[PDB]
Parts: sequence; structure tokens; C-alpha cells
Amino acid sequence: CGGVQAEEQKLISEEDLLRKRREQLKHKLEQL
Amino acid sequence: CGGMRRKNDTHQQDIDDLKRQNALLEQQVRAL
Repeated sequence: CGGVQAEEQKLISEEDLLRKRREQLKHKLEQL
Repeated sequence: CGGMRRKNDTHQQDIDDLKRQNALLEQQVRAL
């Protein structure tokens, strides 16, 4: 492994970022 | 490492999947 951790660490943070948006988008849709 | 491509594969899947869901969501939320 040369940059697996770096790529993985980015994939997680990047994925979690989209997850946070999914909640906000769903919240506005659910709330209204 | 263990699951290099495995974890990366799941990351991309979960990612690209999130953007696809958020896309259709926002696209619908923007109109409403």
C-alpha cells in the first residue's frame, strides 16, 4: 500500500460529506 | 493492508450512489 490510506481516508470523508447533504435534502423534503 | 480494492469499491459505490440520490432529490426539491 502506497496511498491506500490517503485514498481511503478521502473516500470516507467524501462519502460522509454526501451523507450529510442527503439528510438535509431529505429533511427539507420530509419537513415539507 | 487487507481490503484495499474491496473498501475502495464499496466507497465508490456508496459515493456515486449518494450523488445519484441527492441529484434526483435536489432536482425535485429545487422545483418544490
